[PDB]
Amino acid sequence: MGSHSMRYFYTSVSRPGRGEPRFISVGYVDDTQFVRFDSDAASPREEPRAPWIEQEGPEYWDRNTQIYKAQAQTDRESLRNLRGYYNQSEAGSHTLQSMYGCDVGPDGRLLRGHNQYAYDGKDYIALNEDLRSWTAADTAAQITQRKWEAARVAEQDRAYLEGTCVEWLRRYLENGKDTLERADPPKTHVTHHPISDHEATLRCWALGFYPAEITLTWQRDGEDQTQDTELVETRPAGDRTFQKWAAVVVPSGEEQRYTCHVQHEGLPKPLTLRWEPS
Amino acid sequence: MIQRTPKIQVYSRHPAENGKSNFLNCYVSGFHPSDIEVDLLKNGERIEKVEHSDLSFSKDWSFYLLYYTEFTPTEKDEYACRVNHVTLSQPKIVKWDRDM
Amino acid sequence: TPQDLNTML
Repeated sequence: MGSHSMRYFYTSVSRPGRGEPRFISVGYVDDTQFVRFDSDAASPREEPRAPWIEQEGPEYWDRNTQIYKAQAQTDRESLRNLRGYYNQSEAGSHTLQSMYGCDVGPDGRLLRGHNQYAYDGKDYIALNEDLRSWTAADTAAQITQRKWEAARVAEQDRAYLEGTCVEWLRRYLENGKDTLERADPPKTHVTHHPISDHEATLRCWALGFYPAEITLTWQRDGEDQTQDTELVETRPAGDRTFQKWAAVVVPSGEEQRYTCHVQHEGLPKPLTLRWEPS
Repeated sequence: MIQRTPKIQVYSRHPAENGKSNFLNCYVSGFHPSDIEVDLLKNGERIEKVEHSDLSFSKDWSFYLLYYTEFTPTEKDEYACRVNHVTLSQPKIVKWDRDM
Repeated sequence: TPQDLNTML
């Protein structure tokens, strides 16, 4: 692709009897978090979470903090409205999540924008790819849709995604270029773990890679072993990089028929590995 | 309401070498709702100094968090993470297996 | 930078 993304992820959660709903936001460029805000912080403020954003001046942090405080209030009204749209009790805890942002290509041009919401973990409403129209999941979301149509909300959302979001993403990519534009390839190896006299596990490891997107596959005699491969979810190491493994159970003596194939944007060419007994 | 139970992985930042300082990670993902309690354990006792990442979520709306602490592994010391969530009828303990 | 002036659902 050469492409990049910026995303904001908001979570509001009600907690009847335990105060007003908590609002959390995090911002990402690609797989790198760069800001947070938490309404339960002793002094809620947007805070930097990557080195390259620390250079933004006080006006940045002050503006953004005001935006999140207003957003938290709007989300509290949204949660009240949603409880009513679903005929729900005031006794229960409910969750509103929102995700929005933009994708750009290597030249900085908009590829697409996103602006969508979920209620209790279920898709609720989304801005369509055209940035003009909405898709509502159910008759409750159709209320929101009618209100947002009447107010021409999508126009403001389009303007943000095509203007602000792309312009600030481009700035972040320039300021963070040494890390955000650097792919770190996986360090790979294969381990062997006897299970019984007649079978063993071959585990293909990928360590230390960024971004998180990777493909690890095993082949037997050149045929992909999809149903027989155990994959773990890609996981963060805590130093910006990610880890993953894929395993297969193989008959004793047949190890050399199996190859692990690794694809990652940090690799000029995909890797083929095998178990190397010493 | 539809809930999702956490997936749990316990692992180190760096390949483990006995007596070398590292970080122990407990990655909890795929869960909904977002309230979750995670302890890291050394020989069954709660480690005090544990940090965690800021709450985020995946494309499918499910939440994920990384809990982590510095540790120096040894041959004998046992590490684990213990997770509680509304989907669990008792806390789930996942032991650290340096091979996983 | 986040979006300003969002509307309630």
